[PDB]
Amino acid sequence: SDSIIHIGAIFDESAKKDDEVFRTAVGDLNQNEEILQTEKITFSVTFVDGNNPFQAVQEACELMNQGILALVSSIGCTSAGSLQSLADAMHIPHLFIQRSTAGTPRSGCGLTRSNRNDDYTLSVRPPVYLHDVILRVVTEYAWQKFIIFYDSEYDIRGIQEFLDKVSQQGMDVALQKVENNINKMITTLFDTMRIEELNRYRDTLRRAILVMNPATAKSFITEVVETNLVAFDCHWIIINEEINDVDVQELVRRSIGRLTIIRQTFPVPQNISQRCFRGNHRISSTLCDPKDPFAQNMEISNLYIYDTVLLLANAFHKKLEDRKWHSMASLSCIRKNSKPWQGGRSMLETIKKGGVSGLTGELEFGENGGNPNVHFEILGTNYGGVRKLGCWNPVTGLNGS
Amino acid sequence: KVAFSAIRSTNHEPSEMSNRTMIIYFDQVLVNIGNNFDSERSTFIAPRKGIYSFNFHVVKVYNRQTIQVSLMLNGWPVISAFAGDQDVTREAASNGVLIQMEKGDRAYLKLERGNLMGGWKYSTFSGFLVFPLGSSGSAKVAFSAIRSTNHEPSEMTMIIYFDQVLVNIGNNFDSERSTFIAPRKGIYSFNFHVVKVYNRQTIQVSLMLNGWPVISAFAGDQDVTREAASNGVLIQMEKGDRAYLKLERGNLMGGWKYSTFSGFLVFPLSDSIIHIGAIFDESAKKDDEVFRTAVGDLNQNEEILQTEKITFSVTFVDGNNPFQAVQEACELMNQGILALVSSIGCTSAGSLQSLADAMHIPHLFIQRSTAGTPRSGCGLTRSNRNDDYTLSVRPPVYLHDVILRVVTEYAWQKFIIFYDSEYDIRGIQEFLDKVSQQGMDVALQKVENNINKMITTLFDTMRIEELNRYRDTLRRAILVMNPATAKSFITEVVETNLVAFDCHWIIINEEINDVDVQELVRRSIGRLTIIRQTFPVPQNISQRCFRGNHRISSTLCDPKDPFAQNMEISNLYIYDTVLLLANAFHKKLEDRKWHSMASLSCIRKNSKPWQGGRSMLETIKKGGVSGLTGELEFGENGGNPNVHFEILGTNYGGVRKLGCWNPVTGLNGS
Ligand SMILES: [Ca+2]
Ligand SMILES: [Ca+2]
Repeated sequence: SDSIIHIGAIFDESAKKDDEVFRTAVGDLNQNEEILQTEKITFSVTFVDGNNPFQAVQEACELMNQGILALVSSIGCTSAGSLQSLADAMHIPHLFIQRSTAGTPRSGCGLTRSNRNDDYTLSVRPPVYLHDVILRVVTEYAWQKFIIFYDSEYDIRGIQEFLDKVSQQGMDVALQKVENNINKMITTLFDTMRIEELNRYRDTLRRAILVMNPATAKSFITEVVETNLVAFDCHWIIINEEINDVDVQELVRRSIGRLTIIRQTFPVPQNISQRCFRGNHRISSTLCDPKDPFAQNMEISNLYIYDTVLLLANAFHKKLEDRKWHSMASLSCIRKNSKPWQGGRSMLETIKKGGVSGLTGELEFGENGGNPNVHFEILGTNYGGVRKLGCWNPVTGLNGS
Repeated sequence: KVAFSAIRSTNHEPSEMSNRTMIIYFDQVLVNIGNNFDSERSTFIAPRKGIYSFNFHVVKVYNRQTIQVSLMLNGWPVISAFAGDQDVTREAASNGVLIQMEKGDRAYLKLERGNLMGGWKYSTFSGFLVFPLGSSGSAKVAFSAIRSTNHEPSEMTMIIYFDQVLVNIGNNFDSERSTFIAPRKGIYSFNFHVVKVYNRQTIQVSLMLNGWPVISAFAGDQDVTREAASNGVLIQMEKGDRAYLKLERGNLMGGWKYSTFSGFLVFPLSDSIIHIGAIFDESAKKDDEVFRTAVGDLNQNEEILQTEKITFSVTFVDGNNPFQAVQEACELMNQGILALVSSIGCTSAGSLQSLADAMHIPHLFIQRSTAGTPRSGCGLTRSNRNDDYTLSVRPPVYLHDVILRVVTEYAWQKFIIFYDSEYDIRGIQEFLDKVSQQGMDVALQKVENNINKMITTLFDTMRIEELNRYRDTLRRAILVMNPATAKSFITEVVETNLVAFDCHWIIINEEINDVDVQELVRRSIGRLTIIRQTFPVPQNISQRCFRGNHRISSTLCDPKDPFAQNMEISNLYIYDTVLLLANAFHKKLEDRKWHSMASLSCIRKNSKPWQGGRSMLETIKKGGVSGLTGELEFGENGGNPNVHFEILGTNYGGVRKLGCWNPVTGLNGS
């Protein structure tokens, strides 16, 4: 058929959970009699190879031909720019949820905003503040010498500013990529390196920062511990937006010195019953029950996807309620003659000025089209068990020790 | 009044359907009186009983395979024609005949043998009603005879015999004597096609009018399997005048099967074969100039593409806009191209690479860096299960290997790396790993594009003890930046006494021209080492502007020329890329294995790839040319392996060559 409210979605082939949660969000909203009271949300989803930006563009174009009010994407940077540039050309509001590769910490995409042109892409996840946070924490601990370990997917441009600053303060900072198989890495090491090197190496590991996905960190921590490359006096920091409660418990278990864990956190209500509601809106218990295996295994992008669907629904609702609806249009991509959606500008403005309370806390956009809200918690344990040391956000800064 | 005329107006390859049905298609219809010709099916449906005339000319472009074209009447072949020469530019399968047709009878051309890879531009198919039957007029005279057998001649120097008579309205053609006797005064038309199977002898066939030759035709030259002596004419004949074919020269050993002889009473009394597309960043004006110069140079070269001119289409795009790149690339593919050349940054490379792979268009990618910043790898994901149509024309980025090797030679243990604001530090991630592994003390700093406020800020901001630490650190530095920023940066630090005579700085960038090098040395006051890419170019300044018989515009090869001295590296690669393609097309054409370009459609999940793409890609990929960069060629992984770096130095108190580096032999010299 053909509904009044139609949205498109492009997901990486790895984003099965994004798709499930996207559909759950639509489902939840359709049960909500207070939002879109006489209109059901319909959607079209396409999975693409996120390393294939033409396929992303191709499939996105097909959705626009069907006719959509907005495009939700959950993809890496490789295809983001193609989609962003398409969205701008077609005036289709584009809600972009950045996914990182293999749980590696995020680094900025560097999506070139449109100066003379209007930018139709909204960045749903907050800016990457990893470099700011890690610097602040390192400064608090008065470190002067330490090693930064990063996994094989991480984009070190994410810490270029960090490296500049530590150098400027005269610190001694080593860099090493950690191969995805730790066992052969460390075995190789002992064979390859001689004694005096390993002694130098051991000393260097007394203070380290891990910029990697928790799975690789787990294996890495264990292997160094078991091989006596660290000792009780060591202090390691792990930083990643995405480290779930199960990962945190396991990291602590595996470590034998002091460990500091820095991860993103989401303001979620007290009284476990009200966790699954936002006002009159009921959220599927599978997403909000933190005893649920799904909930404990959700990727961060999954939470943002829920709030994105939530945000759009409220945007459409307000537009409908105000009796200022502009219909979707069937667009054509590869036609240098083809025109943009005449409804796009007003829809974009409405979505852009929208705000909802969801699983991530507050989702909204600033004047620059990006979500400003983000919070980091800082966990610790000296061994001999984990507790909250402090919190960080980009406006108030560090709180606690 | 019934007549039709159709031509092939494009060089484009046959459709999937044409390959399956084998029916030769003609896209442009000049005449269609009565609309009895179905342009979609390329078939003529006879509207009434009568004698009809058909003529066809099927052109075989740079094809090695022999072809057989037959005129079909309701699924049965009437006349056939061959164009199986094995080393010829363009050859035609031509023949004609007069046949009787009933209402609803279907006439069309079928490709009984071979294929039309190279396309069949200029091929023609026309026909008309000579006169109807049943509807009466002594002005109805026509005959048509063919040789249906391979049998040797009957003790033939003599008259060419035709055993099978298809048409004989008026019974004026004596089949036994193969002679036409004009029944009345009028203008008569004659056409003949005599097929002479290579009997190691040339033949001359003449149309005779009362023992006198009117028109003549020749065959039997070359080693072509089946060749025809064809010609036609309109002549006035009187009653009892005799027209026939005589074999004036040679013999017909091997038979003359498929030979035709017909005649009747008239009344009684653009788009080129070689097209490439190009996508350039808006900043790439010099790439465009040099691209066009290369095409120009090749078109003057009589030894390459000797009978074919290269044409092209160029589009400029915002290289930070990958959709526009894809959009404009798609438009080029719709026009129809054999290859896509790009000169663009990494931002749009992946979109173009992925498009190329989808459409099977060979894609020759020339990486451009931003603002002369040193290159870092794009990280273009090669296709594993899929075939990768993108060829990387510039060599791999070896900056990290080279800088490490040089640093190792100087026994540095402590130094600072300076990089400009466009540089992608992933380029040195491996370098940083290794120096850390060897226990070195390495600082990193980005250099803002305005040095003056950077250093001024510094002195204000930093206190004494920091600046002393900072001064010490600058005694050994590496600059990973464009030369313009480096120039300004070197001067400002020198003038502000942040370095001294004992310092040693290294500058590394593929792209640093001779003017830049001289200026850097001038500005520096300690030891300076400059590492840049170099291109093996001949001695004797005269031979610099030639590669064999190929002449290069002096503006590119004269190193006193301002252009030459100002060329970006990408400019050189663009020249060699055009050069390489031309040789690839040449070899493919010469070998008579051409496959035509196709008009493709992008955003159509149904749309198919170019069927010619695989063979073209393989040919280009295995190509190699000598050009401005030295040798351009591709390895098994689809990338250019050739690269050379020179290492220049001066201790102050003037620059000289310290050594050379390449990735196979390694470092040479000190
Ligand atoms: Ca423990
Ligand atoms: Ca000097």
